[PDB]
Amino acid sequence: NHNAQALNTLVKQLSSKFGAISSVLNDILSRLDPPEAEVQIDRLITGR
Amino acid sequence: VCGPKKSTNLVKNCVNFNFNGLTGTGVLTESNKKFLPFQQFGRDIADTTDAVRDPQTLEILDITPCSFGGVSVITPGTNTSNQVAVLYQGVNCTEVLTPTWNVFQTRAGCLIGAEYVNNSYECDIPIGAGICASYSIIAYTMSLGAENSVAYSNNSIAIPTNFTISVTTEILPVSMTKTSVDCTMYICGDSTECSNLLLQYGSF
Amino acid sequence: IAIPTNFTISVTTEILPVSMTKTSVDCTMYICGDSTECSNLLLQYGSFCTQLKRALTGIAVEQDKNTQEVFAQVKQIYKTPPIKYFGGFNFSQILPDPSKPSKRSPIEDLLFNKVTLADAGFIKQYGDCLGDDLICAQKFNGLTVLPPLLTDEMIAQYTSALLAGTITSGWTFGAGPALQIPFPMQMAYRFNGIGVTQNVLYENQKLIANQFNSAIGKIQDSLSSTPSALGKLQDVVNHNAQALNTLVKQLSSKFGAISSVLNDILSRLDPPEAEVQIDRLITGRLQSLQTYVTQQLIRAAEIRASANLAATKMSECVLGQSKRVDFCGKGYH
Amino acid sequence: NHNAQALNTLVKQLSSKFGAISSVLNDILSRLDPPEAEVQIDRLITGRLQSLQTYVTQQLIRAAEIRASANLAATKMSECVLGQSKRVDFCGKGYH
Amino acid sequence: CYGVSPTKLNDLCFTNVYADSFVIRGNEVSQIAPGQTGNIADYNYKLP
Repeated sequence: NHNAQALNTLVKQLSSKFGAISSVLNDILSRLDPPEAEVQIDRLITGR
Repeated sequence: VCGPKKSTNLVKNCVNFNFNGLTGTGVLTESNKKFLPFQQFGRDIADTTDAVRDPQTLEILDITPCSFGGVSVITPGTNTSNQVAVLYQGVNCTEVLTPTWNVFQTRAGCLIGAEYVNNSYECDIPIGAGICASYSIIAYTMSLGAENSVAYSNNSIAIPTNFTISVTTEILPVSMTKTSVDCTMYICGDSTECSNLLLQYGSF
Repeated sequence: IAIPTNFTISVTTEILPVSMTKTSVDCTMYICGDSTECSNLLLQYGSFCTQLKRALTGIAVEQDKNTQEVFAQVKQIYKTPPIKYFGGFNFSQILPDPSKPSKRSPIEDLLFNKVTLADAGFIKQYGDCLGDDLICAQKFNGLTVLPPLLTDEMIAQYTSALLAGTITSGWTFGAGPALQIPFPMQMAYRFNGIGVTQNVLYENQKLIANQFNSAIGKIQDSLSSTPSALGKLQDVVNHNAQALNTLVKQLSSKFGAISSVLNDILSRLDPPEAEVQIDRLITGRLQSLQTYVTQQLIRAAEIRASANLAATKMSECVLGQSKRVDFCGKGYH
Repeated sequence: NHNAQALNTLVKQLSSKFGAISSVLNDILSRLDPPEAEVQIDRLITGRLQSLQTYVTQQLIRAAEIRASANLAATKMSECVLGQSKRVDFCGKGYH
Repeated sequence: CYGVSPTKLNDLCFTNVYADSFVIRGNEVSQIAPGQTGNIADYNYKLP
C-alpha cells in the first residue's frame, strides 16, 4: 500500500501548476509564445 | 572584432586575465597542446577554460586556478587555553591570501602551530594520516595499544586461579523527539494569497 | 541414519566493507568560484552550506568510528612468536612478512593490489595538477577527498595483533588476559565445541594441518586468479568516484540560463538581468549538492550497517567461537 | 542536541530571502502589487519548501538509524537480560 | 538585445557581426523576435 500510494502521489503531482498558468503542457505551448512560454515550462520541469 | 579596450602586457606564472572577453583568475603556463588554427579556446571536463590562445601571439597558454586548500583549525577547549593550531590540508608546507591572519609536514596537510614529538600517546584529537594532536599543542603518531607478547610454547598453558566480577555500562538510543510541522503556518503564516499560491504546489 | 566417516577442513573468504572515501565540498568554491556578486547572492539562501559541511563532517567522523570499532577491538598489540611452529599448521601466508616495506601478509598484498583507489587523499605538491585528470578537476571545483585516520600500516598492525592473539590464546584474549595455549589444544577445544571428540584431532592432526595448508593455498590461488573476489570494495570505490564525477559534471549544465559559465553571464549582461540567471545557476548547483549529500548519507548508513555486521562477525568468529549456523561461513565454524 | 539544532536551523531558515527583496511576507505584500509580488512570494515558498524537504529527509535518515539502534538494543535485551548469550563481546567484554 | 546587454557591449568580442537592414510597417513591428509568428515572420523575415 505504501508503494501504491507513492506511485499514486507521483502521478497526481502532474496536476500541480507550480506557479504556471496551467498544468497541461500543450495548453502553455499553444497559448503563449516561446519568449514567454519557457518561463512556465521551466517551472513545470523544476516542480516535476 | 572587439571593443575599444586596450591590451596590456602579458605576464606568466596568479593574475586576472581577459582573453577576448573571457574574464577569469588563474596562472598561465607554457602549454604543450596541439591547438588547431581554427581553435581559440579550450574546455575541460568541468566545462571550464583550461587553455586559451592569445590574440596577439599565436602561443597557447594553459589556465590553471591559483593555489588553495582547506584550513582546519586544531584547538583545545576554550576553558583550557587560547592557543590554536592551523592545518593546511592538501597543501604542502612549501606551498602555503584570503584570510587576514612549529611546522610539520604530514600526509594529510601542513600543520603549523604544533611541535612534533617522537613519543606516542593515545589519540586525543583526530587530525589525519595517523597523526593526532593534544594539549602547548603537540603532534604525535597515535599509539595502537600497549606492547605485549604471549609466551607461546608447545607445552605451556595458562589457567587463572582467581577472577574479577566486573560490570560494564552500555548506552543505546531507543527513540528520539517527535516533530509535527504545519507547512501552512511555517511557509505562509497569517497570509491568504500565500496559501492560495502554495496550494498550487500539490500535496507536498 | 547417515554418519560421516571423514571430514574436509575448508576455508571460505568473506569480503565486507568497513568504510568509504571521505569527501569535503566547499559550497562557495563549487557554486560561485572566483566570483564576488555570486558569493554575495549565495548568502541569501541561509545555512545550507553549513548543513552540507556538518553532514560531510559527520560522515567523515563516522567512517573513522566504524573503522575503529571494527579493527581496534583489543587494547594490546600481540606479537607473533619467533618460532613459527604451531603443530604443523602453516600461518606464513597470513602472518606479516618483514621482507616487504609494509608489514602485510602475502594475502593482504594481493587484496591491496586487486583494489585500486581513485584518490586516497595524500599530499599534492601542485606539480601534477598542470601540464601533461578527473581528480585535478574535482579538486579545482571544490571536491576534496580526506585521508582516513588509521593508515594502512595501522590496520595491518591491528590485524597482525588480532591474528597473533588468536593463534596464541584461543578465545581467552578477547574475554580478558591472553592465556597461552598450544594450537593442537585450541583445535581440540574447537572440535569439542562443534560436537566432535578431541581424539579425532589428536589422531588426525597431520591430515588436518595438510588440509588447512591446501585450503590456504587454494584461497591464495583463487584470489590471484579470480578478479571479482573483492568486487564489493571496488564497487564502493567506483560508486564514490562516479558520484564525484557526476557532481563535477553537473557544473556543465545551464539550468535554463544563457551559459554555464558565471563570467560569461557577468560580462554579457548587466546585474539587473544577470541576477536572474545567477539565481538559477545557484539553485541548480545547490540542488545537485543536496542530492549528492543525500546519496552520500544513504551510502554512509549502508556502510555503517555493513561495518556493524563486520565488527559483530569479528567479535564472534575471530575473538571466540560462534555456534550460529551460516554466520561464520558455511559449516561448523 | 542534533534534534534541537535541526529545529533551530529549520526555524532560522525563515530569515533567508532566497533572492527576494525581503524575508517578511507582509513587507512584500505591502510594497509590491500582486502581479510582481507573486513572483517574489514564489521564491520564498520554494526556499521554505526545499528547507522542509531537507529537514524531512534528515529526520527520516535519523529515524532509520534510531530504528537500527533500537532493534540492536531489543536484541541485546532479549539475549543478555532474559537469558544468557554465548556471543563474545556482545553482552559486554568478558564471559557474560 | 537578446543574450547581450545594450551598455556592456564595448568590452566583449565577436566572431562576425552581420547587420540586417530592412524597413517594415509601424504596426508590423511585433514579429522581429525569436519564436514569433505572422505574415512578415512566416513569409518575409524569420528569426531563429
